[PDB]
Amino acid sequence: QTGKTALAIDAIINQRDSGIKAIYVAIGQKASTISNVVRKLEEHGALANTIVVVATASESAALQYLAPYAGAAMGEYFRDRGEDALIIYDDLSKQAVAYRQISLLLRRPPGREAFPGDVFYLHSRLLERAARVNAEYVEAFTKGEVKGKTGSLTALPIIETQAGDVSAFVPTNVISITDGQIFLETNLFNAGIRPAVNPGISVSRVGGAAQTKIMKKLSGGIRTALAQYRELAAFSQFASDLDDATRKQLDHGQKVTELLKQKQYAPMSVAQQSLVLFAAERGYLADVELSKIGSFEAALLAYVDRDHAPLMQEINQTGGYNDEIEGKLKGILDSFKATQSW
Amino acid sequence: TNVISITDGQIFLETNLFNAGIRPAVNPGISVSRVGGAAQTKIMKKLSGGIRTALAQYRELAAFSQFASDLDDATRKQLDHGQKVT
Amino acid sequence: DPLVVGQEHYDTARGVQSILQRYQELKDIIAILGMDELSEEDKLVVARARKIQRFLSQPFFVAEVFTGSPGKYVSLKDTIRGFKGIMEGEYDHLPEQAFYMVGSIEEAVEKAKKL
Amino acid sequence: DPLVVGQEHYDTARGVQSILQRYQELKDIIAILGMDELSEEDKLVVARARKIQRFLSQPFFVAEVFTGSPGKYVSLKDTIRGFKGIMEGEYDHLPEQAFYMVGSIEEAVEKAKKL
Amino acid sequence: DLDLAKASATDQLKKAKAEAQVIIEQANKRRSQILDEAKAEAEQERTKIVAQ
Amino acid sequence: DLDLAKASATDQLKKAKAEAQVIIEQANKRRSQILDEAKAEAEQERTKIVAQ
Amino acid sequence: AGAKDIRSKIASVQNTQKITKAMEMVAASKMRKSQDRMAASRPYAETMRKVIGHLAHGNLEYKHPYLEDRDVKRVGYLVVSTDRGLAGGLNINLFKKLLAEMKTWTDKGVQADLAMIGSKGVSFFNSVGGNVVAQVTGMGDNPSLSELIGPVKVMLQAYDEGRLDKLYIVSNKFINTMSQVPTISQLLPLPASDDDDLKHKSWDYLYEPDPKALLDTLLRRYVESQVYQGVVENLASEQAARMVAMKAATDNGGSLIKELQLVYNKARQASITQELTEIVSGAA
Ligand SMILES: Nc1ncnc2c1ncn2[C@@H]1O[C@H](COP(=O)(O)OP(=O)(O)OP(=O)(O)O)[C@@H](O)[C@H]1O
Ligand SMILES: [Mg+2]
Repeated sequence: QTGKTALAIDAIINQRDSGIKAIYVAIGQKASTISNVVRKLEEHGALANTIVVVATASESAALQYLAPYAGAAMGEYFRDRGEDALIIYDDLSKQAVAYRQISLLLRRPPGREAFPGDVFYLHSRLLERAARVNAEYVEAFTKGEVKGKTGSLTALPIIETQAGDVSAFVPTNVISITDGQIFLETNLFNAGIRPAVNPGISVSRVGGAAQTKIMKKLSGGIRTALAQYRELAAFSQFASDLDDATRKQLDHGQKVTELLKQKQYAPMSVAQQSLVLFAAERGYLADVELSKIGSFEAALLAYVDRDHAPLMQEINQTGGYNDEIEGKLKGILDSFKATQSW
Repeated sequence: TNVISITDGQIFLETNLFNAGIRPAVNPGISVSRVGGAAQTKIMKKLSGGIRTALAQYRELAAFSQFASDLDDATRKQLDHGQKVT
Repeated sequence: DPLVVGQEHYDTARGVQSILQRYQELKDIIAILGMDELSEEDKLVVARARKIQRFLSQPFFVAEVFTGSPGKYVSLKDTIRGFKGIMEGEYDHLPEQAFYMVGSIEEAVEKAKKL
Repeated sequence: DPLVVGQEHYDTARGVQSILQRYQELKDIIAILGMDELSEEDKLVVARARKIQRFLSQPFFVAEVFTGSPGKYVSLKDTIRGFKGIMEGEYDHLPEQAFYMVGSIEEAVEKAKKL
Repeated sequence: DLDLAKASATDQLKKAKAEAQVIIEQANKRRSQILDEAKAEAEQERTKIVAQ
Repeated sequence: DLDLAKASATDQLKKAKAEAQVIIEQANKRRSQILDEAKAEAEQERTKIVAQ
Repeated sequence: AGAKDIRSKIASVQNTQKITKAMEMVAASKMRKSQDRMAASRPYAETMRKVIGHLAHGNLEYKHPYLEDRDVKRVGYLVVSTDRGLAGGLNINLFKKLLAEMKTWTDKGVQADLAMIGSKGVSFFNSVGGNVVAQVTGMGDNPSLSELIGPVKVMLQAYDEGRLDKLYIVSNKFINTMSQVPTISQLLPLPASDDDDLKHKSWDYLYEPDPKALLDTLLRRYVESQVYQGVVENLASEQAARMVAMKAATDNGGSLIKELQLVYNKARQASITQELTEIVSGAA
């Protein structure tokens, strides 16, 4: 109950116009939850872009154990053609529990935490199928029907921890396999930081090579600054005197923390994200009082969509960044913050 | 636990001491010899009792070392002695 | 050890270890009681330790894709001179952030001027 | 969820959740140092959170054989109005005991008159 | 001074009067934007539901 | 004279800013009504078609 | 991670407890040193009070603004507070007692303002937004009268020129080691009860240059001595309140360590019991 599924179905919903095909694999969930998810995907335009693969909690352990592999085989059809697919494996840990049931019923020797020893080979052979293949591999597979196109399969597995304890056997295996993790945690979620992404223990091992240049330029500063703000906020917590570098840091970090909260089912385009991050990096938030920062962002997106939509089209299509882009964004922030009201 | 139970004594080496620079790193008060002074020459036996009690006094005073400016001089002498033996 | 590294390098490394060890104990006092409860000498060690902690950072020119910033190489000779300089007074006046992911000590002054 | 409950209920529940979370974050400070070391806003979070914890209590009709005092049925309109009023601070002049085991917020103010 | 006090009195009146009108006019631009968006998407919704 | 004029400016600006907010509230009330009525009309078409 | 970190957490609390156990003794020693300083100051002031008694209530009876009765249209306070934390609620208790009287004159429509000693009072009353006219901070231990001449002279200047009609000192009093009380007492006009004599002012003093300059300067020195003594007695009360606060912090830390240890022994035992169930189960 920290928003694990919410993040992944919003990542599906947002692909509705990106051209990336989607697969959602539901392992061991109750069937009425899969009704509700499909009903949200159909309330947006997302379901017509999506495949849904189900093994509910009633179905046999063999069906649950195979369900991730069946989903990957569907995603590989798009990957070997030169099309992009995004596959979500909801609760890989329920796949491991089904695999443990199978192994103990077959009387195979229990290893640690009673899982079989091969359980690493279960998840690692699954997840290494998600790959980007070079154009030559596509041409060979398609026998020359498709030429010059690179296909990709992107996997977003989900793991549930029992108490933040990452040391359990199934979490330690999947953390070893993947190209990064996003940690969602209960203390942030109860504090109202939603999405509850912990900036410190989350990391992407691909990093900036995945971003558009505008986001790459703005976002690189954000995550490591925000982590040190949390250390600084701990060290500061009883000291009456702050030096102004520290006092500035102890404010900027609160306003960035407030800025990254976002409502469910409300995805933002690249230009909309870039504009709001530009307001934080180039200091335009600094005087605005913190609860107004939420209204400041809403009013800024509204203002820019009526008055400056040609730039939003330029940034969304290109992802480009230049001195004239910095100049036009500066002019928009200067103009918004003078003319409008939060 | 087995070898602690079998042996006659323990020399505990500690990493904090080794980091702080007490490079022989022997931690007193947790190290022990159950043979003790029977092992030891007359001169060493006579002199070493001073070290043993000085470092005992040093450990309790080390908590006051942060604010040892406002102390009884007897204590200030003991603290400046525990440090120099250490 | 001094028989390879020589005494110059050996003394510099043992010094840095002793300061960071001391600061790890001091950091426990601060978090609950606050920093005013320290001796002014323990405050000074907390300062110069917290600088040395940042000065050990260095951007790599295999990590520019993550950082966005130019990677740095340092000679051993320049490394030793830099840590001696934080252990003594020469850089007591620079902020902590003026060390972070800098490179040589000779350019930590420049980030302080930028900071 | 705001769509099914609507916003006033959703905002009240998330406010209660945020104040009570922050009270958990302060309790480890309070446990060692005591409350006097808190900031004057942190003291106000505690002073509200403790009232909220009491107002969550309720007399049940099936529990009369244990508590003796008569059971209460509380409308959803009265519950969101009560917690929203406490978090707005309308009731920061009442003692904590006023909120314990009272059906509705009106019953708290009548209990407060007799403490 | 008997003249700078006059000049500043008209200077503030001019600036304040223009901004008060600009604020309220663009509140009407926001209102008509919100109404235009709602009035459009009501059919964008219905035309999805009958296709469903 | 100068002091009175500067205070009169700040009244006029602040009053216009507040009036803009209630202007926007009423557009949201219209928007939320128009979209809810769109959903509640559309469902009564879909159910009618599928019952047919 | 009971096998890993609960073990260290105990060590951090144990170390914190050993430190606060030491701070209780530091405070109890500074309380003794301040207590000696407190007693030395009483004889200078008590001698000066005897002199102004002799000239004020002597058979020829003089008139002076700081001494004479005046009706009230503005009321003033000066307030002492710590520059360091801990020390329990000592400051806040005094500040809310001050706000109670400051509200009482405000209900009478009587304007009030404050002079300030110590940065805690500076911060609280800026947070209230009560008018603060003068400040001094950073005395620590061994405060000096020289600092305090500033704050009194501008309050004196306010009182004599009518801008103030009453002046009070707001401070805690060191009743004994175990108990201290927040109090407010009057400085201007001179509140002290009359007294009477024969030998004094019968064997009357030769005055140089004159008895008026010697009444003016003498009153100026007396009210200065009154607020120096209040500063010292509040400082003794700070060390007493910190000594007690460190007793609670030491007992609270000692109460937590034992609960962390019962929690650890459960984890220590449970993990042994699990891993032997695994080893025996794996020997199928
Ligand atoms: N960004 C968000 N803002 C506000 N609420 C959210 C957000 N994301 C998720 N929630 C809420 O959090 C709750 C749980 O979300 P979700 O069901 O995705 O969590 P989960 O970790 O998948 O739970 P489970 O472990 O049961 O699968 C839901 O009520 C959802 O509405
Ligand atoms: Mg879920």
